[PDB]
Amino acid sequence: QKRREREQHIAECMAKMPQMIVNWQQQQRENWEKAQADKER
Amino acid sequence: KNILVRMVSEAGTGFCFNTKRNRLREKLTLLHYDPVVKQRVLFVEKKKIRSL
Amino acid sequence: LTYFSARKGKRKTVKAVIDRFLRLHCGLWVRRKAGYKKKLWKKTPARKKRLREFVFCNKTQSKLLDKMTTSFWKRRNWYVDDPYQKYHDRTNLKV
Amino acid sequence: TVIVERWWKVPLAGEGRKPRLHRRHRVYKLVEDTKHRPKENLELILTQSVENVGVRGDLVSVKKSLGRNRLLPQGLAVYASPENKKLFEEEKLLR
Amino acid sequence: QDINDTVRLLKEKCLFTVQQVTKILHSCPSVLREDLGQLEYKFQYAYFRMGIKHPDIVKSEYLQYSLTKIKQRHIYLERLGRYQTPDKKGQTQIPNPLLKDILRVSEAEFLARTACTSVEEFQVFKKLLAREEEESE
Amino acid sequence: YKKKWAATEPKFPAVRLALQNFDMTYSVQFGDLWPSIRVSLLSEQKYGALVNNFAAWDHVSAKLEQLSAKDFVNEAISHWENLRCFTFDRGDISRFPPARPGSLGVMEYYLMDAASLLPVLALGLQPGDIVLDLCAAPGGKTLALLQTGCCRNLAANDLSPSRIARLQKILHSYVPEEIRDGNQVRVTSWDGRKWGELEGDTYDRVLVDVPCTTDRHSLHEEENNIFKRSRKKERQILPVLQVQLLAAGLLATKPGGHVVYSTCSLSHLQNEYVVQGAIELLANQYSIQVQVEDLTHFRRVFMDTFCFFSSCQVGELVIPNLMANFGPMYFCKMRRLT
RNA sequence: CCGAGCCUGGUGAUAGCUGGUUGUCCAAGAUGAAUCUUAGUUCAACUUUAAAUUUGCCCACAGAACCCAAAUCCCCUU
RNA sequence: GCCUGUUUACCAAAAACAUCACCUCUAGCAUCACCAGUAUUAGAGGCACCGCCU
RNA sequence: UUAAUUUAUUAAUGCAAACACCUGCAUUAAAAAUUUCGGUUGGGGCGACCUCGGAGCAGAACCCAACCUCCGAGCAGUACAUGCUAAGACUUCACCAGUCAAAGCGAACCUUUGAUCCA
Ligand SMILES: [Mg+2]
Ligand SMILES: [Mg+2]
Ligand SMILES: [Mg+2]
Ligand SMILES: [Mg+2]
Ligand SMILES: [Mg+2]
Ligand SMILES: [Mg+2]
Ligand SMILES: [Mg+2]
Ligand SMILES: [Mg+2]
Ligand SMILES: [Mg+2]
Ligand SMILES: [Mg+2]
Repeated sequence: QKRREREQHIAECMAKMPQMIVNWQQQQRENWEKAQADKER
Repeated sequence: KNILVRMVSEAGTGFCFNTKRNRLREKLTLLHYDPVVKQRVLFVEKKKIRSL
Repeated sequence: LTYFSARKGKRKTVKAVIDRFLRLHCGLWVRRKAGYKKKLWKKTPARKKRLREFVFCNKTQSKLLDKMTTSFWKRRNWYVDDPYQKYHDRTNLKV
Repeated sequence: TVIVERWWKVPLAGEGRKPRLHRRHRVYKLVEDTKHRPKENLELILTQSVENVGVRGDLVSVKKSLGRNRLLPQGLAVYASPENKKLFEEEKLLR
Repeated sequence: QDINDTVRLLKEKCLFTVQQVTKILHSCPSVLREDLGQLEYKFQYAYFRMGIKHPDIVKSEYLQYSLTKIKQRHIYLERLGRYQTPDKKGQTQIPNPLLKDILRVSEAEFLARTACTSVEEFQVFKKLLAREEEESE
Repeated sequence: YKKKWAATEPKFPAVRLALQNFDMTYSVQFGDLWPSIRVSLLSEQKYGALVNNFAAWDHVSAKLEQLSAKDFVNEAISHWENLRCFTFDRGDISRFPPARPGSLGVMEYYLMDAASLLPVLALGLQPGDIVLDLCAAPGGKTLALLQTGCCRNLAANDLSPSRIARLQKILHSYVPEEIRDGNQVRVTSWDGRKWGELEGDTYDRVLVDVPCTTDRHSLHEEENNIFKRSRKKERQILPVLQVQLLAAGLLATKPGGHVVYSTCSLSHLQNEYVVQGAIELLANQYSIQVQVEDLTHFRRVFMDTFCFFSSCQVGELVIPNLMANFGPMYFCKMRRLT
């Protein structure tokens, strides 16, 4: 039971993982874009 | 100074690894290789382990 | 150590040795490296790998440990699935 | 009552032999003092009418102080032994 | 018990004579209301840090005043250099101002004659000292 | 060795020793202002906030103004004739929130003694002027000089590798890669006394913040207190080192160039005798004339934010006050006429 | 024979300190680290004995750094 | 150093200790000391006969 | 004694326990009890030092002292394979500890301080 609970939780998190990775990278890039916009003023 | 913090896998695994981040800096989210999953995944800072 | 116990007259074992060292029957002593669990965050990966290893002892260190333990700890133990069963004996050793 | 416990475990003595105690076995820690336990009640069977408790032959839980200082010494109550319960049961059914 | 322990603090842990204790309880019974520990701190502040002796403490009713006011004025004087803790010999380079001049008087005369500073400076010092006490706790 | 002695000295802590030295000297120096200076020194210190020109300067200024701090620097250049340091009003004791990394990745502001910014504003950094910091490597004035323009070249020197590493830390924290990597920033760990020989008549604007008694920190911190009884010899030789460093700065500055001698001490010995002895030594041993430039206008301009001791003939002394616990800071502007 | 009596016992107290340690004869045998440690000890080096088998020392040529001397190390032969 | 006294039996007899006098502190009380007492009392400490000025 | 560790014992209180006396448990004192006095240097002082590292002494493999002559450090920046494994080696004259590393697997395409026990 514990093994399958771990397996299913891991499967769900892995299903979400690529989307979360893309979102985090996009947030970092947009923060950098905001920094450049601030530099432009 | 810097603080040692426990980055916990966001992949649901019990996997955690310790990194060093400045105290004044924001909480850390970092891509790291999860051995159990065998794939790079996000890790989020959970709690401060110590101050160094 | 106690060479002659007050109740049996026997030689005693230094249990601090038993808590730290593994004796391979052939006469070798295995140990962990000191600090292998200490402040790993500031140790390089190579240093951590060196510290995580099981290491043999000197001849004089082995002699000291042999003196500090009794013959019970120096016997053949046929444990079920001993990870050190293969290491308990030496092979192809010239002198 | 003060209840104590050895800090140091006493080695087993055997079957017919008596444990051999040493200086360290005279060191105790107080595990409990019974006098600080919450008060429990005494079961009594009344023999005479008494205010705010009962009349006669009814099992009553009274504070041990009252039961031992007023009821029992004066004969107003009797211990709730099986014999007393039986006797008062015959008394009740004979009415 | 409260009265007894207050008197016992005044006698044993503060070394006030019986007559001095009666004088204290007669001039300012608020000491009884004031909790232990705080009273001991006040007395030791007078004794060690301020260098006052029991006769002068009783004469000036130092125990009557509040600890916050006492600190606010004494620390101001000390940092200003107008007050110096008596040395081991009990002597000082300059005679210290009298406790009547320190605590009994109002803020105006206190800053005009003993400190010779400005009211605004005193307010700033009071706020700073309050912050210091908060941080110390 | 003789173990037993008839009498031993009281064994004062270094803080009390510094207090006794200050009481016996500054009392005479300042007369009736000494009690005020003393209480200010012993009380908390008023920290100014210097925004990082290499960050969201407008946003940080807005946040500080919301915190009710005002840029004393802004409304000073107008009368005196990029630097922006926000300080609370006279009497206010409000602290500044601890600095945090900014959106650009650099610390938004530096919490530093507002008094340790007047020498920078008095050196008169003109655009396209080569700048030297002979020994000033606590950060502070150095970072202030850095946050002045993107069209200027600056060198910072200090014998102490620890202080140089501290400068490097603050540089990585505040100065971006663009400026830090560029030649605009050149850091070194050499001896300033020989800087006259190392470079001569090279720099246009020099800042000589000689090692000083740092009176406030001396009273605050027991560790490495300059007034510890054993280190009396070093304390006594401090004037010689200060004179030598100022002479080296005056030698390195170009003819007609400008230097600012700076100190964090109230001592007239370290304040005016240093400059006069440096002038004498550098006009005799080297036959180079230096003129002390007046900063009375500067005093009036910054009177609102700082209290200045007027009796000092040469240089300007920001004395700490309870209303503005910003001092101490002695600074003298010297133009090399030859 | 009192800065804490005397006697007995624990007690053969403990002593990294001093002193002592008794037949004959032969042989081999001499100047670092840590340590509340430098009046001591443990490890090393040296030393002794016994055993295994196979190179050991000496050693020319070649070889061993830029910055800014005497020599040394290494080893074919012998 | 007030005094007569005491002291290191066995290297010190003293200016040291005590001492009347004085001061300070503590105590409102009985059946084994204090005491078969009770604030002009009792216990403790300091100081030094005494007397004159500040 | 404002050295460390205790409050067993008394005295106070407080809380329970028995309905003045007494038991248990706490706190604060008094009284005491037990125990310790690091090392190297410094005759006319009012301390300095103790670990690690760089340079000279010590010129050319290694190694070499000092109350010797000078200097520096108790980390930061970086990234988050800065992972895992593993031949063979070096080694601060012991040990402890400390270094380097092919091949291989896996991602990708880094430049100093401290043991054990105990938590
Ligand atoms: Mg006798
Ligand atoms: Mg013996
Ligand atoms: Mg021979
Ligand atoms: Mg030790
Ligand atoms: Mg010894
Ligand atoms: Mg006499
Ligand atoms: Mg005699
Ligand atoms: Mg006699
Ligand atoms: Mg005689
Ligand atoms: Mg080695």
